[PDB]
Amino acid sequence: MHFETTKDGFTIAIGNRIILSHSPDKPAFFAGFGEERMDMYRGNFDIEDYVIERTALRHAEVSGDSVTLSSAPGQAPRLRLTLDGNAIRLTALDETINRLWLRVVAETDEHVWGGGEQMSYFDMRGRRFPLWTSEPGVGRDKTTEITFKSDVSGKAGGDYYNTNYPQPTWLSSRKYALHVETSAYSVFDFRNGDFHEIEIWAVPEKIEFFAGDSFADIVSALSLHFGRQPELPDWVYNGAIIGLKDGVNSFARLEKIRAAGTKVSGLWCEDWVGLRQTSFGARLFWDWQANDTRYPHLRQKIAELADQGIRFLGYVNPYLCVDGPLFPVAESAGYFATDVDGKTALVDFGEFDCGVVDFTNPAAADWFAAAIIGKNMLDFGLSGWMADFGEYLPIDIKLSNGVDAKLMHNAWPTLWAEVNAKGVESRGKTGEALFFMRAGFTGVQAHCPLIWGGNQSVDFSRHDGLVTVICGALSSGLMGNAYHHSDIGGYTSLFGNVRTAELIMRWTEMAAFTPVMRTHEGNRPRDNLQIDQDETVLAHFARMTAIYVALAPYLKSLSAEAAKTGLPVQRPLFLHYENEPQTYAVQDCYLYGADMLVAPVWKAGETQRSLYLPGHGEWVHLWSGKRHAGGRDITVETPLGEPAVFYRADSSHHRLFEQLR
Amino acid sequence: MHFETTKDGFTIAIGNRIILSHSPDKPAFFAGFGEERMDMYRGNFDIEDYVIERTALRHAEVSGDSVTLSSAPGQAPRLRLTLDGNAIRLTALDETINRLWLRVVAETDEHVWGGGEQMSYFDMRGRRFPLWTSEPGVGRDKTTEITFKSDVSGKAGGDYYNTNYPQPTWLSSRKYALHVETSAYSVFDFRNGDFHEIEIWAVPEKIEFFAGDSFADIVSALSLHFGRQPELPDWVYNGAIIGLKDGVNSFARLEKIRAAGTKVSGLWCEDWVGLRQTSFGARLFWDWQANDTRYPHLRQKIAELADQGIRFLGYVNPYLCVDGPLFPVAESAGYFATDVDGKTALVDFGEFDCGVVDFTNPAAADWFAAAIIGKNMLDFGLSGWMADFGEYLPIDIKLSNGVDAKLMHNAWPTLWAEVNAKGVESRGKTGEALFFMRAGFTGVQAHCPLIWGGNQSVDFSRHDGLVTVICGALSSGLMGNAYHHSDIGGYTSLFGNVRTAELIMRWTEMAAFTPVMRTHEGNRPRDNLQIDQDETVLAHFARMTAIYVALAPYLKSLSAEAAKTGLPVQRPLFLHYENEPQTYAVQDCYLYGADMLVAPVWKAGETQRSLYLPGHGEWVHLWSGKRHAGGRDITVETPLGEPAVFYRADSSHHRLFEQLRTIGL
Ligand SMILES: O=S(=O)(O)C[C@H]1O[C@H](OC[C@H](O)CO)[C@H](O)[C@@H](O)[C@@H]1O
Ligand SMILES: O=S(=O)(O)C[C@H]1O[C@H](OC[C@H](O)CO)[C@H](O)[C@@H](O)[C@@H]1O
Repeated sequence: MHFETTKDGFTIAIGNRIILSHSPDKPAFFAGFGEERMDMYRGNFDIEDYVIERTALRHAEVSGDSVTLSSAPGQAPRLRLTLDGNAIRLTALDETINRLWLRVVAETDEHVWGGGEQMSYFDMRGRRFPLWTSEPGVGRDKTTEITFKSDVSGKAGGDYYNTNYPQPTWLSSRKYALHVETSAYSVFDFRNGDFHEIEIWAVPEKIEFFAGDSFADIVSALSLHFGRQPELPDWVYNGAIIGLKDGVNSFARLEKIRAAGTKVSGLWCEDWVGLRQTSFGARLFWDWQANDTRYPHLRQKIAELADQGIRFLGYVNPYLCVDGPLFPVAESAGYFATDVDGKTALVDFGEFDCGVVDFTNPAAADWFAAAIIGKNMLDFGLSGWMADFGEYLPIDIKLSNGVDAKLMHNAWPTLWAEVNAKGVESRGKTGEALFFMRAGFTGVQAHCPLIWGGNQSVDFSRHDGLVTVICGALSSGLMGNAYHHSDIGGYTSLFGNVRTAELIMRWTEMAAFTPVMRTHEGNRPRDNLQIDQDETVLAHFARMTAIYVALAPYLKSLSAEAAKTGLPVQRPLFLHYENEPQTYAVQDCYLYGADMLVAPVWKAGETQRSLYLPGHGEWVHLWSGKRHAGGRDITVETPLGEPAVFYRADSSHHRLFEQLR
Repeated sequence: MHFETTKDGFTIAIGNRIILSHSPDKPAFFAGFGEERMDMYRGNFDIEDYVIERTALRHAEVSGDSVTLSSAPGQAPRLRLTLDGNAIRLTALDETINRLWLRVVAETDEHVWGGGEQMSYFDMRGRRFPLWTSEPGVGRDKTTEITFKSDVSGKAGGDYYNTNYPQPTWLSSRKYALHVETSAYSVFDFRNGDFHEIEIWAVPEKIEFFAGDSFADIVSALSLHFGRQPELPDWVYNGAIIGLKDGVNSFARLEKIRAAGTKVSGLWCEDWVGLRQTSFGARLFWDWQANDTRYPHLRQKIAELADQGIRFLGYVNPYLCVDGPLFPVAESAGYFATDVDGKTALVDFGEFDCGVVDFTNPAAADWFAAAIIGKNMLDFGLSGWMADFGEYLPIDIKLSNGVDAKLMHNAWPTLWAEVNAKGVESRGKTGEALFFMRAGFTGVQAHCPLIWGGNQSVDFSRHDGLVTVICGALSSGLMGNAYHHSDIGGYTSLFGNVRTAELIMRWTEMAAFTPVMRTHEGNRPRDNLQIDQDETVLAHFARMTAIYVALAPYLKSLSAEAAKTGLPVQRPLFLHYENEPQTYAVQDCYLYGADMLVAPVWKAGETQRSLYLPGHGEWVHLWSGKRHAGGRDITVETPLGEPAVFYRADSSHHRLFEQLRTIGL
């Protein structure tokens, strides 16, 4: 990075690219003080700042590699910048600053991607994105009835920026990435043509920069910095993970699914710990051991399924319910986050109370890894699980390490990911055991082998349906999470919103061209269509699993590529077509590796799909063999069973693709 | 008021009452800079500030009655304070400031009222109130389906703080009032226990203070400062103003209403200019002269009704539609507000586009007063009218006086009020012509003789129904508007929300204990029940008009009191019961003068009403004659016809009140 003087002040650049521009009249930094409200209701945050001071740091004193910044000439310095390689280090000289604003130079036509896993907008330009892990919202669009009803009944509607996995990292179309090293609340403000504004409710230790001649190279460098995932385990390629939460009846339903020719890698029973009925629906009993009442011979059933080549997966989250036998064990060992009066802090998760296992206490972290992940899950015979939640830390609780909950809230998913990874490592099962997370922050990449898109509504809505999965895959992919998947058919059934046959089949069509096909009965299983309950849906499902298994050699090559280069399995078109401006904001299509293009149908009643075909080569339609020229919009027939999928005519895997026809 | 120095800085007090407290660690003033967005859609504003600087003025140099304020010691001074009498004068020393924050000292249990005409919250403590005249919203509550559908279809839902009539004036339970002399956007922030914060998108010329031993005396002093209204004209006391927009059929409907025994002071036909029927509702043709197609005999019908003791009222607003014959007259004379390129600025009202008559051009203001108010209305025989709108000035339009639309937006209702008042004065009809306004700002009090509560939903909802009228009366009353009323049965019918018989009758019951009973067919007349269309509603309406006419001598005494002392007809209980803390936040009951207490039923299906009865005396239930002791909660039967109304047993008007029981029976 190059410091350079100008007429009125200075610039900081990486290569040809000016990043920071300071002058008294156009300052780069503003500093001040706020009093926030962050009220939590069931993982939804009502956040409002009261800004008491915001003051431009107009005056810069340069002393070599250090810049000292003050409000005005003669006034006491408030902030120090140090250029240290690819990083701007920041030191608060005024202890009272808890609000910092930083402007980075922007061009009018610049795109910015990342922000963690964004569900609504892939290109974030033109909008503001707070970065605070939470419930992402049901509906997530104030103009829909579902969002309105979620807001009225539970403050649960959310909005376009809410995510289980925020990250204060962006990739710019100017070919640099920026990372802020903080766990504090922060906002990316992309509303202004001439600058991006970062708000941080802290002075971060540093801001780190990555540059390169291609987007691919910057993503490689980001994945190396956050850490890469192991290759997918070989057993995943055997077919779909069937999600059932029907107790002993799960096994009879698995048999019916297999009898239709379905390729099955795994049975995933999140109710392995038993059910809890609430007004939300069929929830789980949060006590992390096999429930002999619900699954009386589970250890034997796991060994029986293993002899048929089918793994078994469960469910765990980092909270313990008050009415479970593990709660008093953990409370006696002092493993819970505490309230102001030193008592176990109880959080309302929705008509039941749970303690938060305090992962800042190393003994609590070690216990959860060894006793629950190790003994109760891996030694019991689980090959994997949903590793759920991580986003419910309220800011009014006290943690063993003495760090404010305001700073630990965003750190929680990364701590939770590490507990899972340590338990896996302790059994030598890294790269074989498959846990998947919906929550995240900086560093989850190093610990979690597979992200899932959390809870979608059971619909085709713009802001909470099928299409939001693709946005989540593309964003989280640029942040160095190579492997993304979703619940086939979505999760959230509320206010009479229920699945259709068409929704399940369209969702299956996308999932077959992702790393993992997994189903989910959802929050209200008996109110919603399941893959086994309609002959047409089941036959469609079986066929798509056969297509997934036939594509295994191609997916295995993409997983190898992800381990060697960091590039995600689901790629935005601009990553391989930099000179084509039409590819830069596309968020409902992805490149499945370099060689396939996928354009999922995300609306009810569509028989056709229009998409931009990139490049100067030919693309082959997977189902017909018909060739199409790159560099134009095209329309193809997409009846049920035949998603808009194309491969490069020059693909080394052409013989494999020709077979899936 | 006096400066007093302390260890670290200074205080400003009126008597025993600290108002401003400054120290470097706890400053009173913050200054900076913002870039606002204020996008208008049919009078609804989407407002968002981008605050670029907010900087505490930590350093004060005190020099007699004057203080100079800077960010820090040694830095260039930014603001000057001078105490001149009851006022703090402010001078910007830095030309770049367009944002000023001022903290005034508060106690944890302090109440604050005013803010103009507030429709949701009378006691504003605990919440923030932006002060920008607009459409007040349909539903005005983000948890209702009406608000949701209004937001989705037209960004039209609004919220608790939206009002046709904001005013940067408050009365404190600490017995002072504060007035900010500005027309800029401002916010009253009452969210903090220890201070009130005022935000202003300008440096105001001054902040004025009023202090007294009683709330009544502070209201008197505020009314003297803004200006008082004439007494109600004698003809109002003859009964209800019947609102009809049914053309020639209006007269046959008036006859059926009169045949039921209804006491009628006036026929109000807003469609006197013609009905613009759309798929969306029954709007008016915005060209301000009698329409010979709609009312072919209007001049003769006015003289016929006058011989029967019935006045005629119309409708006017300060905009002209492009397809009307007055538009070209005004365009040719240069009487319209202009866009950036100097062309006539057209504003979208929904189904039609209109020009804004530029009242900052004196010739345009004089033309409107002489040609429209004078010739087309008063000389045509109108005794009064709805003087509508005033809140739709967009901030991207250019005005003849060269003042930014950002400062003229809030001033518009007061300029519009003045045009109406000048036209009335030009015919010597001040105190006789009755025009009524929904929009307002500082000074509307001096010009407008009667406020109306604007458009309510046709419902009992908390944030847009019958109960919001009472909140509007109490707030606007403390601001020196002595006379308030509402459309009987509300206005806004959208999304299948339609009137019930019960809604009309409950609304009528309240209106009979207000200065003016007036009906309105609303935006969708044929979808909604009207007072003449149900035998039970009509009979109930006739009886309440007889009650109103019998109460005239009492209302006349309250109007005399309003002209002499400034006190509003509809008073908050705390104004006459200062030592009773239960009276301070009550906003669904009012004192109708000192001697009557009114507790309207504002919910469907209620047969009973509970209220706090104040004082150490006895109250008489109007309908039964049964006495009730002051100083406790009471529950009375409130069947249709018998609102919870009480009078003081010791009232000099007891003989009049005793008589209402028998009209009643
Ligand atoms: O019902 S439980 O809580 O026991 C289990 C579920 O927990 C998460 O969803 C819960 C919602 O976030 C509630 O607001 C997962 O996303 C889902 O797959 C899983 O079934
Ligand atoms: O239909 S018109 O617009 O020509 C006349 C009406 O104008 C106002 O209401 C209009 C709303 O504010 C629209 O948003 C008055 O309040 C109402 O009484 C009157 O009937």
